[PDB]
Amino acid sequence: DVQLQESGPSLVKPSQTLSLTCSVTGDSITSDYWSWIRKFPGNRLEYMGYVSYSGSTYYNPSLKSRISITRDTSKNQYYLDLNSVTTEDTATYYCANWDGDYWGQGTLVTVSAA
Amino acid sequence: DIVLTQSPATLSVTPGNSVSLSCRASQSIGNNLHWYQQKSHESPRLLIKYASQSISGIPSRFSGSGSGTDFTLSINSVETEDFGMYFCQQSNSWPYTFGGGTKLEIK
Amino acid sequence: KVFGRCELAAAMKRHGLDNYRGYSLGNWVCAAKFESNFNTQATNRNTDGSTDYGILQINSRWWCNDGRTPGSRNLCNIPCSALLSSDITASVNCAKKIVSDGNGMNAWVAWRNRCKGTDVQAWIRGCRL
Repeated sequence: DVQLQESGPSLVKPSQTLSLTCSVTGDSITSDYWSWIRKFPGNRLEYMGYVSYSGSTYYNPSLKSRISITRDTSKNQYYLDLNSVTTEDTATYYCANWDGDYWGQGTLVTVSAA
Repeated sequence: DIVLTQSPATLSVTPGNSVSLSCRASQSIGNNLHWYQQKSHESPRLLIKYASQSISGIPSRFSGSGSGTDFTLSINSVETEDFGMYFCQQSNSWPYTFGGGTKLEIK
Repeated sequence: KVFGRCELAAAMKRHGLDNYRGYSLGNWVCAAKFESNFNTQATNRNTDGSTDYGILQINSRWWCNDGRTPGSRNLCNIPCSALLSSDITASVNCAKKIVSDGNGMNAWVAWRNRCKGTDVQAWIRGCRL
């Protein structure tokens, strides 16, 4: 069966680049479409983007082109890079397949000078 | 973008009663609407796909209906494990969007 | 089942394909017409060992699993045999995943050669939807 797991830093500073990794177990990443979703502090969910089987990518325009999603077929992982974060990027990030059946557990990232 | 508006924002209810959540789209999205549940400290769970297609592994008390712009998620005799947040999501057009959420709370 | 043109257009409309990801309804009808002649049971064995199934001729190398195809990737996580039904539900579900790739409707070769660039709304004209 398939398991997804987010990892990376929980604390980042304003203007840096936030990188997250989504590790997939149980099947290859070449067998689906993969996404990133984030939930803001008042229960607001935002679909960030997804990478499809051809390598094409779709990103939400609310992110103004600061996002990049990439995948590593030999490691069975895929990634989120979010440049120049601000305090508005403080949220819970999740990776999930496109169909929405597999989700990772979620990782809280806080953006703060500190 | 397609805006999705969910009502009520909050719904208090006694276990064993039945409820209906509403989700309205600013534009016609056919049947391209999915419903998720989100419990405390848990990732979202897909309940219904494409407005009324039921998914394997989820209680039968959940059913969805609607098309175009008006969609409903119904829960026949709510149970205590049903309390949490419910969100709808459209996949008709890019960027995918979510409605603001209904909170389902014990009365 | 062999759908009529209008019959198929109203069903595909009910299944949410009118304006799905920027594609007007006639694209889907024209595609079904040249991919399978509106036949839900159509099958076509490819030289590479894959088979194309159903009304939208969905391929077994990438999309569904018929258990006989070498690098099968099963992207729609569905057995091929579910696409050979008179109910179009599963075909439309997988088709929506297929078109959500950056290649869009270009995955269907008959659509590419007979429909793209043509007045595709003609396929739904003269029909009660």
